[PDB]
This record gives sequence, structure tokens and C-alpha cells, in this order.
Amino acid sequence: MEFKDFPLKPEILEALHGRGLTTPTPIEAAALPLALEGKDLIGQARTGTGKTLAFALPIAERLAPSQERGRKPRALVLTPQVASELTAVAPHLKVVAVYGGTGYGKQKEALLRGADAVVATPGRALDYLRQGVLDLSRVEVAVLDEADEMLSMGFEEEVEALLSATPPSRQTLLFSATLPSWAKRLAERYMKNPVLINVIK
Repeated sequence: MEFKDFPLKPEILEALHGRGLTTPTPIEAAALPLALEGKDLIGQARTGTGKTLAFALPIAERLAPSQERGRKPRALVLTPQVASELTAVAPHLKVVAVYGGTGYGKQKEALLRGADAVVATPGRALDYLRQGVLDLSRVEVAVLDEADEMLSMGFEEEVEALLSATPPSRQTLLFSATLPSWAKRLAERYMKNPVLINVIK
């Protein structure tokens, strides 16, 4: 089932063209059905290229971008690269970044302008949170990418701090080539009877 073979936004199926992207991975092709309706999932694919669109899409497709001034983020993401794509496959949605390796002020500036989604290393993710700079009480979509490269890199107790600050009616998707205990807790404490999917060779 090519992208089209699904209920998808045309200009998105076109931004994809502006890109050149045609057909989804095994994992994407599995998630989207459930992912395009809110169902909690879990994803298990080898580390590297292939994962992004399983969630990027169910997000943009879920939200009606706004021009509202200084608005809260309806979506959220985590790592320990991901802007290029989403910004291109979700032109209607405003996207920004946060991370160690630049100035607080910097990512404490475009923030107050407005936001439709986010992606961060939990180390700085809490920074703006505590600062009260980042308000997180309007999120609909939640995402954890590589909950083992987090564990490994050590961003695991902010992951859940930031996470403990989102609606319960909210949705949740988790990806981890190897699903570890903290991601088993992260799964019991944060997800409604998700559906696991494994594509490991």
C-alpha cells in the first residue's frame, strides 16, 4: 500500500514529492494504520534509517496548524537530523529544535514566538520547562525514539519528567530496536494497551 493507498493529506503526499519519497518501510506500513487513529503502539527496527515517518505523519495529519501567536506545542519527540524531514513533510506546521551545543537564550527566543511541535535531548528539554519558558499542557502526540540510545546516553529521567507533563487523553508511540526495562516502565506508566510491532532481521 503506497502512501496514497491510505487516507492522507494531498499536499503532504506532495511535499513528499517535493522530497521524492514514495513507499514506507515495513515498520511505517504497520504503524500508520494504528498510528493514524491514535492507537498506542511500540516499534522495533534495527538502528538507523527507516523509522521517522511512522509517526511524523500521524502527527501532521492529526493537527490543524495555527498562525496563533506564541502557541503551545500539540506534539512532542525525544532523542539523546529530525527537523529536515518533518519541516518538509509538514510545511503547514511550525517546527523548532532544542539541545546542548548552543545557547539557552537562542532556543529561549524563537520559542516564545509560536510552536506546532518539538524535538529535544532531555538534558535541555527540562531546561526551558523549569524556566517556565516551555509550556507543555496542550500536547496530543508523544514520541520516544531509540529508548535505548537514551538509556545509554543517559537522558532517561528527564524523558519522563517532560513526559509527566502531558495530557492523559494523549497518545503515545515508542520505538526501540531493543526494548529495555526503563522502556518497559516508560510503557506501563505512559501507554494505553499499545500494540507492539517487530521487524528485526
